[PDB]
Amino acid sequence: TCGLRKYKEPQLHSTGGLFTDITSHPWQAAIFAQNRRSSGERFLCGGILISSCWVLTAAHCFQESYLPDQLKVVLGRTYRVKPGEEEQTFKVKKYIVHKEFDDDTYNNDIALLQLKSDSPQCAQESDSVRAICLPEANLQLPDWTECELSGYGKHKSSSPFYSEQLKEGHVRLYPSSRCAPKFLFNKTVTNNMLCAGDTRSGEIYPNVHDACQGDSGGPLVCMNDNHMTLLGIISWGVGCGEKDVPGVYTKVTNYLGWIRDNMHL
Ligand SMILES: *C[C@@](*)(O)[C@H](CCCNC(N)=[NH2+])NC(=O)CNC(=O)[C@@H](N)CCC(=O)O
Repeated sequence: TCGLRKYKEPQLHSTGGLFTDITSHPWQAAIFAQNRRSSGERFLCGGILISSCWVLTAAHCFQESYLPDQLKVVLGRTYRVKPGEEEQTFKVKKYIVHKEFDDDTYNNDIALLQLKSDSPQCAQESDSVRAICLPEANLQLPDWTECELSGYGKHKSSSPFYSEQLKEGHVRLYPSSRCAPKFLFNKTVTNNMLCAGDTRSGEIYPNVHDACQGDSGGPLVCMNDNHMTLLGIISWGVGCGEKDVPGVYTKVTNYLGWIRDNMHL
């Protein structure tokens, strides 16, 4: 029953963006770290629940080499920092950062998190917690297809604050011809990357829907065969919501092999 969700209508707001209930994105996860000693818990990234005890994310979310006990993963929370009514918190048993992750070019920006629970069933499905469907390796959706993204990250590139509530963004798959350095300010684009951005330009709002800092590891889901299918993991981008500049994402179909292995099967 992956890819299902009781979609509720997002509240639009000031920036022209959207705020939404966790029910519309049950696969979304919030990862926190605790560098030890004491003194707070910092928001690290977002994550995607692919199965009851596994979570996908961006390799670059792990700058400071953390230890499993430090990392905490909460699911089923709408507000980044308030405790959710049906939230579910777990702890990392072990996390895997893609061996060939290039900090310089964000290539292979992908990492797994094995949860830890006293039962072979960690996350318990509910209207607020539910896995996303992994695409088959043959899945290549048509250019310009409409997808979605979610996260609790920043709203504008230059903002010291992360979002206080779950964001919902609407973007479209850019064609390959438009996903090159020439468009991404001469920045490097690889075969493991995929561009997606909001094409609704001009309108009142200066910024278009897009993921920003703090969203990394979050999903880029597109409906396929009546089920939300995971298509990319929020990796990088030059700025945030700049009109006509697509966001770069990790091409999940390139990593089904890597996942299948590092994930116990
Ligand atoms: C780590 C992760 O949360 C962020 C997500 C930003 C997503 N951006 C877009 N447009 N969807 N990932 C990174 O920050 C990876 N590094 C970068 O994106 C740098 N290019 C940041 C430079 C800048 O802020 O302009």
